[PDB]
Amino acid sequence: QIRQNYSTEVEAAVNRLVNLYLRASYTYLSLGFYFDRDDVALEGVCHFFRELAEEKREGAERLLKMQNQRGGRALFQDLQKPSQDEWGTTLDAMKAAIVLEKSLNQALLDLHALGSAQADPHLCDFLESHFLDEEVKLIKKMGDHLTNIQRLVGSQAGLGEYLFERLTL
Amino acid sequence: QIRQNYSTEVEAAVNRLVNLYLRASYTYLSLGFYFDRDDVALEGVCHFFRELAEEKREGAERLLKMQNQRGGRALFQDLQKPSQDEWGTTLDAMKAAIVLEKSLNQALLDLHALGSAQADPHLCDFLESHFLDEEVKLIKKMGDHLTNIQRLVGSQAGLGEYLFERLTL
Amino acid sequence: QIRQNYSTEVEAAVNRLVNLYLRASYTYLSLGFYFDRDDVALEGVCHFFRELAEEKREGAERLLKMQNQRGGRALFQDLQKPSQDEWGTTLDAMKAAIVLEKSLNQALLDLHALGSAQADPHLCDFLESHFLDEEVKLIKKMGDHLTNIQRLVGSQAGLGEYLFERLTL
Amino acid sequence: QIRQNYSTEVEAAVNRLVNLYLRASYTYLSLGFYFDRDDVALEGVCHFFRELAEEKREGAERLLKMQNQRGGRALFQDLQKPSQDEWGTTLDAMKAAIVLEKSLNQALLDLHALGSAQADPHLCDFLESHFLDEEVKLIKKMGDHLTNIQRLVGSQAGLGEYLFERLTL
Ligand SMILES: [Fe+3]
Ligand SMILES: [Fe+3]
Ligand SMILES: [Fe+3]
Ligand SMILES: [Fe+3]
Ligand SMILES: [Fe+3]
Ligand SMILES: [Fe+3]
Ligand SMILES: [Fe+3]
Ligand SMILES: [Fe+3]
Ligand SMILES: [Fe+3]
Ligand SMILES: [Fe+3]
Ligand SMILES: [Fe+3]
Ligand SMILES: [Fe+3]
Ligand SMILES: [Fe+3]
Ligand SMILES: [Fe+3]
Ligand SMILES: [Fe+3]
Ligand SMILES: [Fe+3]
Ligand SMILES: [Fe+3]
Ligand SMILES: [Fe+3]
Ligand SMILES: [Fe+3]
Ligand SMILES: [Fe+3]
Ligand SMILES: [Fe+3]
Ligand SMILES: [Fe+3]
Ligand SMILES: [Fe+3]
Ligand SMILES: [Fe+3]
Ligand SMILES: [Fe+3]
Ligand SMILES: [Fe+3]
Ligand SMILES: [Fe+3]
Ligand SMILES: [Fe+3]
Ligand SMILES: [Fe+3]
Ligand SMILES: [Fe+3]
Ligand SMILES: [Fe+3]
Ligand SMILES: [Fe+3]
Ligand SMILES: [Fe+3]
Ligand SMILES: [Fe+3]
Ligand SMILES: [Fe+3]
Ligand SMILES: [Fe+3]
Ligand SMILES: [Fe+3]
Ligand SMILES: [Fe+3]
Ligand SMILES: [Fe+3]
Ligand SMILES: [Fe+3]
Ligand SMILES: [Fe+3]
Ligand SMILES: [Fe+3]
Ligand SMILES: [Fe+3]
Ligand SMILES: [Fe+3]
Ligand SMILES: [Fe+3]
Ligand SMILES: [Fe+3]
Ligand SMILES: [Fe+3]
Ligand SMILES: [Fe+3]
Ligand SMILES: [Fe+3]
Ligand SMILES: [Fe+3]
Ligand SMILES: [Fe+3]
Ligand SMILES: [Fe+3]
Ligand SMILES: [Fe+3]
Ligand SMILES: [Fe+3]
Ligand SMILES: [Fe+3]
Ligand SMILES: [Fe+3]
Ligand SMILES: [Fe+3]
Ligand SMILES: [O]
Ligand SMILES: [O]
Ligand SMILES: [O]
Ligand SMILES: [O]
Ligand SMILES: [O]
Ligand SMILES: [O]
Ligand SMILES: [O]
Ligand SMILES: [O]
Ligand SMILES: [O]
Ligand SMILES: [O]
Ligand SMILES: [O]
Ligand SMILES: [O]
Ligand SMILES: [O]
Ligand SMILES: [O]
Ligand SMILES: [O]
Ligand SMILES: [O]
Repeated sequence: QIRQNYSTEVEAAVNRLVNLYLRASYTYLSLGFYFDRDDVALEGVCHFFRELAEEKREGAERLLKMQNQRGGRALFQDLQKPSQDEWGTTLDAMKAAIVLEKSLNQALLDLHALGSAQADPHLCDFLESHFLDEEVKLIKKMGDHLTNIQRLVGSQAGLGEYLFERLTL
Repeated sequence: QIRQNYSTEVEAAVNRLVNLYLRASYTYLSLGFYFDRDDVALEGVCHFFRELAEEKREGAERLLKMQNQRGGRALFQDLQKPSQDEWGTTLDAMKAAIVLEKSLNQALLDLHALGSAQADPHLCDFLESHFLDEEVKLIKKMGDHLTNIQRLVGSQAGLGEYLFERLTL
Repeated sequence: QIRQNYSTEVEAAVNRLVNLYLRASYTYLSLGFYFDRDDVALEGVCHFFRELAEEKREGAERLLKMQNQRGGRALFQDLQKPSQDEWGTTLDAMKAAIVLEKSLNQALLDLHALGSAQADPHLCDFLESHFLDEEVKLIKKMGDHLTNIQRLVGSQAGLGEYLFERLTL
Repeated sequence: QIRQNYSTEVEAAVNRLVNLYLRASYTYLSLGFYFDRDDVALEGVCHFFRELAEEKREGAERLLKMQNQRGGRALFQDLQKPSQDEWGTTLDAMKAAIVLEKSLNQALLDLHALGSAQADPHLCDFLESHFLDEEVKLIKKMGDHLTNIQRLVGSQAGLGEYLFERLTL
């Protein structure tokens, strides 16, 4: 058929990466609606996490498209529900979001390493152009938010959270 | 004449609901001008309650229009003055506004229940399309405001009230 | 808080309905990418199921928004993977899609019935306006497709599938 | 001069790759004019292969430009005539086109592997951005066409070929 220089190991890892992205998307949808509760009511934080949900979903779809293009076979698994039902403060949420992005990034780097080992340049390029740079920029942005949240919730935690949501997000 | 499947019980309840809406409107006009006093001076809160006064007045007029369309007879009663002359802080005001909206909502649901009992689908539809959804959205919005006010007036009550009026309203 | 006339039974059912919609969306994403395989290659069928994936996701998000507005608490569960990994012919796929939509519709009607029992008109209206009509139109459309597929794959199954994808989808 | 980190092995391989691309272009020009014969008369297939002829020629010219930029020396060889004078059916032609693209892709991957061995990142990047992704997409597209042709020429080969040329190409 069309399949060429595309190892079963890469195929399998691509499928696992699809699962991680759809799970991240699901986590971010839960984060977003949490911040939209009447007893939380931080619209800007809700909007930030809903954007991220969409981004992660796009990520998965690009992976799935790439899987088809290489002649791999997509295989879907159960999507585990997010690790929490309530996400605490903006501070807690942004910490959990960075932890999540780091673990996506690590999976991207593992796939890239596998790609190199197998001499699969097309895999490596595709991750490079579409995933690795974006993750880096996103993680930088989240780190910056985290610094600003922390500096604001020194004293006057409630005031700090409100001001962050209003003037940054 | 035109009157068809429109019970005297519904007619009476519609008239009482008109009275509740005009009273709410009157309450909100008093809330608005309170916040416009030189010793209160929270323009954004004044503007929020003046919008609500207009909305409640529209509500009443739609009810009165519906009463005519069904061939009921409008009957006006005295409008009781608002329960307070001074409304305290933004926090106090938003609490009183939610209490008021809840009691409008309860009257809307009672009318709907009566409408069902009497097999009056047109009444039920009219409340559905024009009143029940709006009340839900409005009460959600007021709950959100209340959360933000409370989080801001933890410490530094005056600063918190100012920031809310400036950055939310 | 804001919660008013919103029973724990309705809250629970809304959460289950969110799960069904996200599962449908996941099924449709798997259907779409299946038809985009190089050994299936029916772009119009891929595009039809990818539209449906997006629609089901929107459905879930509206439900989640409604849950917040009523003061319910969203709770996420694990999303079960689609019931199949390969979906056979366009005929097989459209049959499975109708079965799925019927089961969403049945859940919508069950929720509506619960809504009535609990005298929760806002729930009933929300399902009415946003879900019940769309499901009906969608199921009609899928039935129509099914008739056309069947009439085409009488003899010359491959020719019939190609012509359907090209001239209908 | 300008030449830096550009091995004679890479230079030689680039020259061979130019020859393969110009040969592919020549093959596609022969495929195109075949389908434009009065006794074949499949304009859409002619147009598809004439586009590919132009694409392969562009490919060669980019390679030759890159050779100059690195300070390599272009060397031209004889271009072998296409392996066939007549190309059979659309099915036969699309099979031969996929075989050809696979062999271009393999040469691109070999050059990339050489590029890595020699620590020549600029070579690797240039193939990545300009060649490897396009080949993958093209081979996917040709596989898809092949599936559709095959499904159509089950029974009624002539009808199937006509419909493919009219509704796909
Ligand atoms: Fe909102
Ligand atoms: Fe808003
Ligand atoms: Fe908004
Ligand atoms: Fe967006
Ligand atoms: Fe968006
Ligand atoms: Fe957006
Ligand atoms: Fe987008
Ligand atoms: Fe986006
Ligand atoms: Fe995006
Ligand atoms: Fe992006
Ligand atoms: Fe993007
Ligand atoms: Fe499979
Ligand atoms: Fe919880
Ligand atoms: Fe590379
Ligand atoms: Fe003023
Ligand atoms: Fe002013
Ligand atoms: Fe002004
Ligand atoms: Fe206005
Ligand atoms: Fe106005
Ligand atoms: Fe105005
Ligand atoms: Fe108005
Ligand atoms: Fe208005
Ligand atoms: Fe209005
Ligand atoms: Fe309105
Ligand atoms: Fe209006
Ligand atoms: Fe007084
Ligand atoms: Fe006074
Ligand atoms: Fe009804
Ligand atoms: Fe496509
Ligand atoms: Fe296409
Ligand atoms: Fe397309
Ligand atoms: Fe769409
Ligand atoms: Fe879309
Ligand atoms: Fe679209
Ligand atoms: Fe949409
Ligand atoms: Fe859509
Ligand atoms: Fe939509
Ligand atoms: Fe829709
Ligand atoms: Fe819509
Ligand atoms: Fe909860
Ligand atoms: Fe399978
Ligand atoms: Fe109803
Ligand atoms: Fe011509
Ligand atoms: Fe012509
Ligand atoms: Fe022409
Ligand atoms: Fe061209
Ligand atoms: Fe041209
Ligand atoms: Fe052209
Ligand atoms: Fe061109
Ligand atoms: Fe071109
Ligand atoms: Fe081109
Ligand atoms: Fe190109
Ligand atoms: Fe180009
Ligand atoms: Fe010959
Ligand atoms: Fe000849
Ligand atoms: Fe590289
Ligand atoms: Fe690279
Ligand atoms: O909002
Ligand atoms: O968005
Ligand atoms: O993106
Ligand atoms: O996006
Ligand atoms: O003002
Ligand atoms: O207004
Ligand atoms: O309104
Ligand atoms: O209004
Ligand atoms: O496509
Ligand atoms: O779409
Ligand atoms: O929709
Ligand atoms: O949509
Ligand atoms: O032509
Ligand atoms: O062209
Ligand atoms: O190109
Ligand atoms: O081109």
